[PDB]
Amino acid sequence: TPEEKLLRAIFGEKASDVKDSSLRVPNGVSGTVIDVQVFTRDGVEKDKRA
Amino acid sequence: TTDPVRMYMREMGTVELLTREGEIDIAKRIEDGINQVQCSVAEYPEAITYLLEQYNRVEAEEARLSDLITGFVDIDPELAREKFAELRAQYVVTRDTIKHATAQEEILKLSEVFKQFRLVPKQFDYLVNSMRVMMDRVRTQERLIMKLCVEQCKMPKKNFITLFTGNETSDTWFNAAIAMNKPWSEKLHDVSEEVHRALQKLQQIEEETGLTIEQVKDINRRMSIGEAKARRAKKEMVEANLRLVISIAKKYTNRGLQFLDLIQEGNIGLMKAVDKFEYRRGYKFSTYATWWIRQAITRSIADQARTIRIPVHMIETINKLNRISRQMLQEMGREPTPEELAERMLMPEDKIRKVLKIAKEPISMETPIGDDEDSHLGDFIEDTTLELPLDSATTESLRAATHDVLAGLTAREAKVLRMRFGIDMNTDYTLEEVGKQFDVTRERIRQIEAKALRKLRHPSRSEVLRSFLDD
DNA sequence: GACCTTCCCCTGATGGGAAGGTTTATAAT
DNA sequence: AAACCTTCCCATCAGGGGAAGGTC
Repeated sequence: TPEEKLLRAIFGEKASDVKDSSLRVPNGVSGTVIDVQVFTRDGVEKDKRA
Repeated sequence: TTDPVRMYMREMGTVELLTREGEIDIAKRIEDGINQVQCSVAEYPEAITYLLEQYNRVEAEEARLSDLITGFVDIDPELAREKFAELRAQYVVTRDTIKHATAQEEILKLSEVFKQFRLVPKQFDYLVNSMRVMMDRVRTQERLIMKLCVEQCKMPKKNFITLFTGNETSDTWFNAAIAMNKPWSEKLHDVSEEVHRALQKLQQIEEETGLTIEQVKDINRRMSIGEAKARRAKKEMVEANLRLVISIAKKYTNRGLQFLDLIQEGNIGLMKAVDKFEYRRGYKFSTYATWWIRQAITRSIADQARTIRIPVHMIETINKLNRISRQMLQEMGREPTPEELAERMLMPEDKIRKVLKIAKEPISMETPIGDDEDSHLGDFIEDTTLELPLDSATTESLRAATHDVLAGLTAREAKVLRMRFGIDMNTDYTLEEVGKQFDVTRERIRQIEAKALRKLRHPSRSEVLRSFLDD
């Protein structure tokens, strides 16, 4: 909306073209990570942690 | 029973089958009817004038040679040059000799060379429609000239047919009924303009179709009989071999398509295979009809199966990929590798993954979710369109914050900001757009904007707005 | 200073390609 | 399912022109 465009012009805060997915812990329970697995599709090169 | 599949499954047990006799017996009837309708065109000068225009344009790069003729009853490209001047042996012997006594027994030999050129059905149907339009044109004038005298002047129909039957060309019949002194005679001078000029579109046809108004009726009079014969034969043909369509259609059970849909889409191909079949070749009809039936079922499936329609080609390719993966289960032991079918197929490698990625089917929203409860898939479906109210409140708050802040600046900067941005206004404006009605243009506004955005960049006047940014 | 060679933007061509359409002949109920 | 073929829509390539740059 134009009101937001005025903000983007005032404080120079450009908007990202990306949304957010972010697997975040379910609210109500708090624990410790004990296992992390990574399954990458064939072909697509693996990342660092992979 | 009730189901409408029973009405059909026992609607074919009436017309007995036809083998070895039926086929060749009624195919001759089909051809004997089309022969009656074919010679109806043999005497139609408009057909000659229309054939010349579409003939000379073939040598001028518009229409293909094999696109206007299926052959001659008389694949040889040399059989053409020998039948384009030998048929004119009667062309100019009856046309310019009307100057019409001996031009009555020399019309058959001119039309005989017109039944040795099999035209493609595409133009043949245009010819049939040409005779139909000519009949309707001629007839419009009769249904005009009739109701202008009977329904208006109150004359007996018989006194109309008696004076009209035989002439149908000139006005020698109309102006002759004026001396009858009958009660309708005194009412013939008023309609002397809707009947006299009516022949301008009727009599003129004679000089176009080179034939009397009455002969134009004779031709179609017999042509209708011929086409009726053809219809009455082909319906019986398809009724007889109907069971074959079901025999073929029962090979597609779970094809995303009901049974009757398949048998019907196959009956369509049955009709198509009938219309383009010649009993002369000897080859039985069961061999030929099967091709069109089975194809009109397969392609139909490819068109009505998926809720998301897919071009035919893709269906073929996907089914081939499935086949290769099938015939290799026993080879690899379990199943082939992803990049294996890339070589076994003619297509390249990377297209496999996309072709398989789009091959998904939609799941009915009514598919019961786990726990087997009445809960369905359509109950867990969210709505990611409506923005949550927690943001709508922020919008209604920023509106007021920006309003107060902008009302804190100068008047010029205020309107300039509400202009360059679509603030409380329909459709923001560009640079010279603002300068158009602000009396100084092209850089005035470029300075005003920066000055105002800087007077707001400064704190003590941005805290309110600055809080709205959180990153 | 012209003359020749050079550097960029519209017309319209026209190569490539996805999407469709028409036939297919042993018989086949 | 394969085989040959027409229409349309693509996102791109020789070719033209309006000037443009640089020198015997």
